[PDB]
Amino acid sequence: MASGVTVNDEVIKVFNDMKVRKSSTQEEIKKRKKAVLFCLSDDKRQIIVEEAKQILVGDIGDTVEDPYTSFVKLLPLNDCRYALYDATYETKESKKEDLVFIFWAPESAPLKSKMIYASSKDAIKKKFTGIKHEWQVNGLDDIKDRSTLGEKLGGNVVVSLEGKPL
Amino acid sequence: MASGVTVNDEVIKVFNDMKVRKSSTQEEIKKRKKAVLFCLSDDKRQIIVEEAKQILVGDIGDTVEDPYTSFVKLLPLNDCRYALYDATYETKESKKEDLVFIFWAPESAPLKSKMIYASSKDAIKKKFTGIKHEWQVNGLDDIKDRSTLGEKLGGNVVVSLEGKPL
Amino acid sequence: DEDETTALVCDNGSGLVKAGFAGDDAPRAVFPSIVGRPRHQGVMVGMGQKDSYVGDEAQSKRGILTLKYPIEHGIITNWDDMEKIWHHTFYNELRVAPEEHPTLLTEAPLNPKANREKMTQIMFETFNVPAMYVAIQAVLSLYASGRTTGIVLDSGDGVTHNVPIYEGYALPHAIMRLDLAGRDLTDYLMKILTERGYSFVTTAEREIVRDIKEKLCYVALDFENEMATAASSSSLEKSYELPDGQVITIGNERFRCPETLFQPSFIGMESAGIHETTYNSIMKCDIDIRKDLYANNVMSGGTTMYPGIADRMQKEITALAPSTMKIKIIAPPERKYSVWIGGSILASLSTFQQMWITKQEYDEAGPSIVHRKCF
Repeated sequence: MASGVTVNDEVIKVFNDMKVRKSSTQEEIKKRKKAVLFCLSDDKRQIIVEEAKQILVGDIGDTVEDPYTSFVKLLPLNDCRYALYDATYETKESKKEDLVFIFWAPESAPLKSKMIYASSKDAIKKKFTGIKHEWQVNGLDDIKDRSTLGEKLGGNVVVSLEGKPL
Repeated sequence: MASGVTVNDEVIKVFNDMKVRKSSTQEEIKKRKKAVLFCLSDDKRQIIVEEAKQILVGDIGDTVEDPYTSFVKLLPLNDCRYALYDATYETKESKKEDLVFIFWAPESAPLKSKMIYASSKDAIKKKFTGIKHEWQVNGLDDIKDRSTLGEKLGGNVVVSLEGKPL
Repeated sequence: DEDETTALVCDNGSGLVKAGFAGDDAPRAVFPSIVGRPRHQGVMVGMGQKDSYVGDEAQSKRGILTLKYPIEHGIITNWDDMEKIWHHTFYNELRVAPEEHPTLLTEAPLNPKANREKMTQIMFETFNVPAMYVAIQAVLSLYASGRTTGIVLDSGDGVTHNVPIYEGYALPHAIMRLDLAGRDLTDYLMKILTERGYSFVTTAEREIVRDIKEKLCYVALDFENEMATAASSSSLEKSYELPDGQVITIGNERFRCPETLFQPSFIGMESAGIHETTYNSIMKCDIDIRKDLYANNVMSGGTTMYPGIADRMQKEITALAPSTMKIKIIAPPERKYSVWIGGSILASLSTFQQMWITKQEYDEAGPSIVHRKCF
């Protein structure tokens, strides 16, 4: 009957904690999510969050190059998802820390994941606020490094993205 | 708390030796202060005295060719300071022996030093009352020339200054 | 305990907002001071969690919004949408809670008495900010230049302001404004790119015309020389390129655009040039201080980024001023942000002991606190 799907505010509880800043000398470092994935249920009436890996700002010391270049090595090539990224780009003119919304829909991902995540895409885009940019991305090769992410934020202010000079 | 640095009465001890004279036969020759330096304390709260060559009226016999010329071989090339002077100058109709306030702020010096120091101008200028002239000093190469120690008083001296012809 | 105590900085002078944290020399956000809201339904069907779209969101959402700048010239002409600019600045651009974090704000030059008090009001009554200060914008760049006394020019976006200052006080008999700047120079730039047949109209092209204004436009030192030097070159016409791969050509427009700020007669006002307005402002200051204003002309603001503009200003003002006296102009590297940078440095100072503009004291002293928590 064309019911659609709905976002439960569990997706918004993690968005709020991710979005807003707190104490700089610890809680910006390890109480901010830098990446998260949001997923359709098996029921398919709702969008949820699951174990689909969240990583913080400090975890560059514990493990990775940066959190989002770890996240693109963990994206499902055969399913469509939403993601969220707090993208840090740096220059002398501005230190831009923008929150970005991501619709992930691989060429290899199935048509009846696609059409469901695509029709509910702009319900979640109205629930989030203090997002600056959005990506519609359709395979690993559209997301495979920071330099290909910086193009879709655009301007000329992205002289560096995620601590890596471009 | 969005609020400029506060000066307290430690600076009024060093300016006692300026604000009043004594008898010229001995006491002025050991107790008239001719040049002294002040700095921002790097706890970032007050302007203190910088105890690096407090110059008087004895020392002029031993080594100090001009009082300020010995002080211009301390003053930092690319950082801001405050100073005082007791200017000895002969005019057409009076010998003047008058107190001067110096803002030292080199043209190339950091904005983040300049702004804190420059906004303290009001605070120090209230406390050092009994000054009659103000030297804006924009670097070394705006005060290494002996004449502009008269021009920055209003120039109208036109006889002698510091024991040198003017 | 110890934490890098993130005191907040916001600045607006002529319709360009700058924001960041106390100690940043580079802004965290810069946006044009426009708010938009729906003409009927929202940007996507039904209501959102907001249906008010500020700056970048107003600029990128054509066909749907009615819009205002709360600062249509050099004065704030609305407060009830200026509230929503600050709200979006704190909670969406900077992404902080101002509830517990002190704020440095700037008063825009040549604004009525009550403008800093209505600013003080909204910060304590609506945002609940624990302690704050409203500085005059111009003095922060005067102090960053290395002056306590002198004359400051803004030429940010929607006005050029001319502000003589003596020992931190701006002279109320001699302050001046010229209501042409970097805003209307973008529109004059497309009014002359019309001569090449570029039918520009959209916000998506105003993006590209802004990018020509920043990356391609320069002031002439001698307008006849720069025309002759261009005509005697084998290149004067040059391509710029749009992000989608399409190409547009610009030539002498690069200096025909800036020049009408040195004579508003070319865009067709009666008004005198920025150098003339600077010396008219100096001439209306007191005779015992005019001498030092000659040497202390601080160029701040977004439109001071054109090459040749300070160099031209010194060459122009030496024809106006009696040539016994000597002229000196100063245009910083970060001249684009200089007033907010001096604000960020003021924001970081903790010595509140002779201020006391706080959410205790506000409730005794009222909106007018700002005039009884200063000397």
